[PDB]
Amino acid sequence: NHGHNVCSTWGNFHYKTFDGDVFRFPGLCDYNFASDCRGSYKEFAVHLKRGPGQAEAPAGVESILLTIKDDTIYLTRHLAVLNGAVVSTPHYSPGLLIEKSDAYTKVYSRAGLTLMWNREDALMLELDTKFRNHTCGLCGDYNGLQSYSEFLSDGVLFSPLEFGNMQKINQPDVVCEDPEEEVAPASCSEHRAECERLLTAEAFADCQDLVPLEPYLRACQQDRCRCPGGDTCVCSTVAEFSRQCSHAGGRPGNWRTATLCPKTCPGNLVYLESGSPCMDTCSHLEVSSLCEEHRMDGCFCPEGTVYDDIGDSGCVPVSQCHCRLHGHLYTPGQEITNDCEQCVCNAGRWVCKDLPC
Ligand SMILES: *[C@@H]1O[C@H](CO)[C@@H](O)[C@H](O)[C@H]1NC(C)=O
Ligand SMILES: [Cu+2]
Repeated sequence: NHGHNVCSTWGNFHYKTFDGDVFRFPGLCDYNFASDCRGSYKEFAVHLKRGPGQAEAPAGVESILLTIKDDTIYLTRHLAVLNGAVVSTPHYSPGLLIEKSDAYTKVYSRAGLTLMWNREDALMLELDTKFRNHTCGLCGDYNGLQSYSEFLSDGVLFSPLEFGNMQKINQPDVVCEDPEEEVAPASCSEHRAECERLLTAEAFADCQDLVPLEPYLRACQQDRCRCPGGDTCVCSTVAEFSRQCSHAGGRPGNWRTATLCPKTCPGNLVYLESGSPCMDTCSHLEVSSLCEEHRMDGCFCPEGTVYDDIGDSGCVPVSQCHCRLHGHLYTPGQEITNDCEQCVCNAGRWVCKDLPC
């Protein structure tokens, strides 16, 4: 019942600004995704390295670089690096939480910023309202007005290709070329039946009045003709419609089937288009007020088990949780000594009785 202000990218190079513009930009270089370029003190910058990837399939993301106040976060498909130091997840530090699920790597900042990446095509940034009118990059100016509704002095308009190219971050001594102006961009108009059939299904009943349907249709027509092999692209776009509903306070239903884009989780994890934002985990770090936010898609543990974010052994009973200290894993039962307390790993927590010093 309470939404967020999100900019996102997914699938075959689709982008969505804070203000709701959806465009395609197929650049393969490093870009300014979103920045506090108007702050008197710059509070954040998010850079998106696309890298090379496979055509006629959703586009890859090589890495993400986050700067927030005095902290630097570098994310890849396998790495999480904090101020140059490789870190284990979950990682908690002052007003910054990095955590890794099977569905998403997520970054949470007390500076007014949350970031979620599925470690493939789909990336998404929620910002606090205090950053209205403050932002640069592919995500727009966050000012409450759309491309179609606007133009600048001297009749300056930016096509999606040159707006994207303007955000390129050049690396000394590395060559990376913009994409070439696309020859005859055919506006695939003959698949609208199937696409609208999909974004109107009973599963998006709640979403029809929360998320504007027209931008996602045209992106869905684009998918059906630029990605003619299979359904990989057009299901990124239906997933994104689902995601936009959830981030706007709504509850999409389960729209996937055995033939209509199956999605399964490892082990005994359950895929839900909309589950709790807060599950118990072996680390027990998910206790902040983020538990009061809207529901989201992902992989969830069956009742009676907790997600083992410490020893990566799936959904376990809490009594079988690993503990962690100074980079080392511990089994339930093992005991450790610091000073005047000896601590035992119990149910994923370090329970400590005091001793004489
Ligand atoms: C942001 O900018 C728009 C257009 O310039 C303006 O209408 C709006 O009041 C601004 N928001 C603020 C100052 O919070
Ligand atoms: Cu949200």
